[PDB]
Amino acid sequence: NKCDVVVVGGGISGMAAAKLLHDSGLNVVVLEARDRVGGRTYTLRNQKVKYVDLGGSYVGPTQNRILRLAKELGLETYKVNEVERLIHHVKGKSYPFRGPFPPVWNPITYLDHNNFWRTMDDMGREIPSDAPWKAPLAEEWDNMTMKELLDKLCWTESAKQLATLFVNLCVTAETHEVSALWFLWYVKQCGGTTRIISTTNGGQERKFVGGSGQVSERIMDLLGDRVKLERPVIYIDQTRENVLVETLNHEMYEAKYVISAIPPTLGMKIHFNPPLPMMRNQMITRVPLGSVIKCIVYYKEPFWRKKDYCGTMIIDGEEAPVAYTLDDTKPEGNYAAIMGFILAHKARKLARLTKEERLKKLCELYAKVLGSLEALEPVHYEEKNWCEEQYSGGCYTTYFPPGILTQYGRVLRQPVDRIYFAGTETATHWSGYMEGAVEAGERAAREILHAMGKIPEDEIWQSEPESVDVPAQPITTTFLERHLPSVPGLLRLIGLTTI
Amino acid sequence: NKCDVVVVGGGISGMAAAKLLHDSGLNVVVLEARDRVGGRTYTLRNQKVKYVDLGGSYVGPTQNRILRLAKELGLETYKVNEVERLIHHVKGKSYPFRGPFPPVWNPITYLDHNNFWRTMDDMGREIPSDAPWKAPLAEEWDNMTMKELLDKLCWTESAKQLATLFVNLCVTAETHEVSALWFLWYVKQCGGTTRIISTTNGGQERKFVGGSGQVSERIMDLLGDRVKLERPVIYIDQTRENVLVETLNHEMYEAKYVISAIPPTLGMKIHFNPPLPMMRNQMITRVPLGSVIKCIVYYKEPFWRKKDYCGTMIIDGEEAPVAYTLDDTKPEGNYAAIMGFILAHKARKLARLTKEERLKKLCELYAKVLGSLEALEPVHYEEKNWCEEQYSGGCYTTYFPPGILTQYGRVLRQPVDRIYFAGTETATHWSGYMEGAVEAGERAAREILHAMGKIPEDEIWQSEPESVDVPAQPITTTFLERHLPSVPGLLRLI
Ligand SMILES: *[C]C1=C([C])[C]=C2C(=[C]1)N([C][C]([O])[C]([O])[C]([O])[C]OP([O])(=O)OP([O])(=O)O[C][C]1O[C](N3[C]=NC4=C3N=[C]N=C4[N])[C]([O])[C]1[O])C1=NC(=O)[N]C(=O)C1=N2[C]/[C]=[C]/N1[C][C][C](/[C]=[C]/C2=[C][C]=C(C(F)(F)F)[C]=[C]2)[C][C]1
Ligand SMILES: *[C]C1=C([C])[C]=C2C(=[C]1)N([C][C]([O])[C]([O])[C]([O])[C]OP([O])(=O)OP([O])(=O)O[C][C]1O[C](N3[C]=NC4=C3N=[C]N=C4[N])[C]([O])[C]1[O])C1=NC(=O)[N]C(=O)C1=N2[C]/[C]=[C]/N1[C][C][C](/[C]=[C]/C2=[C][C]=C(C(F)(F)F)[C]=[C]2)[C][C]1
Repeated sequence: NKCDVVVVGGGISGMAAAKLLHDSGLNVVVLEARDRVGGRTYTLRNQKVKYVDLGGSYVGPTQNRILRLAKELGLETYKVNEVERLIHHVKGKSYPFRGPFPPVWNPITYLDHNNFWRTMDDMGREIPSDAPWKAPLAEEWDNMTMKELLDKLCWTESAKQLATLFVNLCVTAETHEVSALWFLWYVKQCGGTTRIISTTNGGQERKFVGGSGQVSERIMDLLGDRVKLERPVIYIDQTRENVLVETLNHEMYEAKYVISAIPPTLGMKIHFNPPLPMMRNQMITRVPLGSVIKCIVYYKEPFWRKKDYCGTMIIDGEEAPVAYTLDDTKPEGNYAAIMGFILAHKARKLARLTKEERLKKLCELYAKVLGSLEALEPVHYEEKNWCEEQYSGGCYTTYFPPGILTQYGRVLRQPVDRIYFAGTETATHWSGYMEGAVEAGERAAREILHAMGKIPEDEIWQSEPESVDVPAQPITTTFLERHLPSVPGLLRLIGLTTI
Repeated sequence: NKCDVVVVGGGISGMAAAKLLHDSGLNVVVLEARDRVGGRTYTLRNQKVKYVDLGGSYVGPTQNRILRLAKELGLETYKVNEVERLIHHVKGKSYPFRGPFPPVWNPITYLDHNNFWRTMDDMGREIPSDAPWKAPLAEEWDNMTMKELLDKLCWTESAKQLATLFVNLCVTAETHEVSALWFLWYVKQCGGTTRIISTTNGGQERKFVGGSGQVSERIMDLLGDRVKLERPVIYIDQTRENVLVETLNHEMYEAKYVISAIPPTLGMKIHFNPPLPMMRNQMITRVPLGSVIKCIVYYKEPFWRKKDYCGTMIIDGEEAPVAYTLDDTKPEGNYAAIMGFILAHKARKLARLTKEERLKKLCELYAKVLGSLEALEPVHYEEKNWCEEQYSGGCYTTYFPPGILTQYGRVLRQPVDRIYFAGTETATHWSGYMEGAVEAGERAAREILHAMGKIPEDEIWQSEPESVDVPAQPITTTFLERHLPSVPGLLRLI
């Protein structure tokens, strides 16, 4: 079975790579482990839900590559409901609000909160998107956990608790599990704190009509029989003139080049000849994925809207199974639903329960948070625990524990002879997202076009025109946000005055 | 290819498991990925060295299982040279000493050092060897790195730098990479700080005559054609009556049970049907091995002994490629040599050099520390970088980053249907060592004997009589060591 390029993995990244190469007139094969394409995207269809995303779902302004690819495939977006009030639930009580950040009134707490978000972005600006290990304090920042950074930075428990939730929710891991440098990089390369946490004008603004799984499905339709399902790759041999790729089901593929479009650690499932170089050999043992269960509770009507709640709940407490929800009602206003994430250690703990037991705990939580008995009357439930997936390893993405990004980060997308590396983890803008998957797949594909002498080197990395359908409002700060003192800043001001 | 038990991996753990099952009358097969047995042990033979251990080498008192297995296979030990003085090289000067711990003279630094070692053992006494996640403060300790703990505990740079060397040397990882709970467990389950760092009466007392690779080689000799070399396992299927195990070279093996005797993370190289349970699926992505280059420089004579130095060097600071050495001279006094470890980030950095460039750096360091121009005239050099091994992942062993041991530790030896788990990482005494490899292999084998109805549950875990050849002496402390205050302790008194 001979071709120009074998693509290992049929997620968005591998499918985007294969489509680009196909369009450029090369012969490509996609080898996919599962009986389906889409990977960490999966759209379930049945009569009770019509369609529902159980994996990656949201897209927003500045994610121009996924929007362009989706639009070319004939897909459309709609806006996630944020008409009514958001809810912050903390210490057993709900506080409705507007705007992206839960507000605080206590003046000291206000300064601490303001300084926390500001400092995340300040540190971010020191970190190159394409080379985080080149930050001036890369080593110092990489040698501490996010827990350690929050302990230093947050002078109030209020700010520390919200910051903790921010980390758990954005990277499906505990603050003590992840590198501070890596987390700060991750946020900055999404455009900063406001962009990453926002619905309106941020990452959660929109979803695809009919589900995100259609992106991979529609590319498979374009590629025809070039996509091979239930072909897990077990062996890559680069000792001869052409690369040999072998699958579990006893097939051999021969190619000039290979794109690895799988999560970095899942490279461990492949035996390499010759052995990988030392730094990659070790890197792929050091980069786990996070832990999450995505849960959707269906209701007769979006009853929360009648109480002037949009369906967004930011829920702080150890007893709460879910820390974040969004309205998942269809744009037509039917199949009323609340989507919630069970995160990090809670995914581990609550996976021990039955599906029926998890549904009951979510409804009881939502009833309390929304002050609504109607939340106790679900009509349907769907969920997906991504921790159990052999060919994902977790969700949403790969996290770096302390010390790893500075020692091993440079080899993430370094070619190994005729193997090139795609997958969202290798992106420099919205790495961890569907957007980053498209950036990495197309970049890897063009690395091979360059190696073949079909394009000049300056065309490997390509800028993306802004979407005309999803324009990006700039991120702005106020004078007060920029110049109000931190808590230690204020204490320094007090000590000075009184002298 | 039908048998009773397939053992995946022909390291010491897999070989110990296979031998026990074979001796009890079961039909075993060992599937080994490499063209050799031994795994993280490897003995090279050539005329220049006679033999040299390039992997695991040292054994000592309280490691009774590896000593008993080796004795049964016809091996003998000899004592690592510790007759003359040890050296601590501090801020560019050598300070000779005797006894296991580098001493200190400044009274404040003395209290801080004393408190650091004492506190490691105090904390270890609250950590169960067989269940570190059941420590009273398991979450608190697991959620900190060793770097954070040392930052709290060490009031002097002196103590912090020696404690950092201790971590780097013992677990081939940086203090910021590893869980405090995991590291404290690791030390405790080797018998404490004195036992783990000591040559005389500790882990480094002895080596095997002819090399540690003989343990795995001589078990392979017993088992004959039951050991299959260059058979990397790619696929395990437990859907049917018997377990099916497939190798990369297209062979299929059928058995009633399987022993996985490979480092935990290397489970990722196997495709499982049905999929592994969630907790193991994620665990095996969270447990890396450390980074080390083991380096042996040969000389015409053990010239250091003439200056009343034994060859042990403890070398502080960033600039030194090697933080620790031992005399590697043969018991007969010939093939004179110094063994050194290049640790953690330095293994990563110095791997970019040539073999000749590393030799030069080592020789110049040793000349400075030993105070002898003779160190600049090596006659031979051997090294091994364990970071490059596909079927090890690193050395010496698996380390646990912050948060992982409490969340996933319970799954390490939990059977998955008819797969049982061996490997040194699953031991409860000298886990990470050749001793733990034997303990785990034999325990996993006896779990299968019990599942088969051949032994009672109370015989799965078996005690080991003390070696007559390598008896252990008690670890002792002084009244002052036990009762002198810490630095903050002394400050509260003031
Ligand atoms: C899973 C998931 C989930 C659940 C979710 C999500 C996700 C996920 N995400 C991500 C995505 O999905 C990703 O990135 C992608 O998809 C990726 O792609 P790629 O790279 O392509 O990869 P994959 O898919 O994996 O593919 C691969 C493939 O391959 C294969 N294999 C393997 N192995 C093998 C193979 N083959 C062959 N052979 C071999 N050996 C497989 O099978 C596959 O197929 C996402 N994304 C996006 O975009 N979106 C979304 O949505 C998502 N998701 C999520 C998210 C979430 N979040 C967001 C953010 C938010 C926040 C908010 C806030 C915060 C804070 C606050 C305060 F309060 F504090 F302020 C507020 C708010 C949250 C949520
Ligand atoms: C590598 C190494 C080195 C370099 C070294 C060492 C070691 C290592 N070690 C460890 C040992 O070796 C181990 O543990 C063992 O060996 C293990 O075993 P096992 O478990 O059995 O495992 P392995 O071997 O890995 O095997 C496995 C097998 O499998 C196979 N595979 C895979 N995959 C697969 C397979 N097959 C089939 N299929 C598939 N898929 C493979 O291939 C294999 O074969 C050790 N150990 C002992 O015991 N000893 C020794 O010596 C050792 N080594 C080291 C050591 C070091 N050290 C010690 C300690 C000391 C310290 C001292 C001090 C401190 C401190 C101080 C102050 F100053 F601070 F005070 C002083 C002093 C040093 C170091």
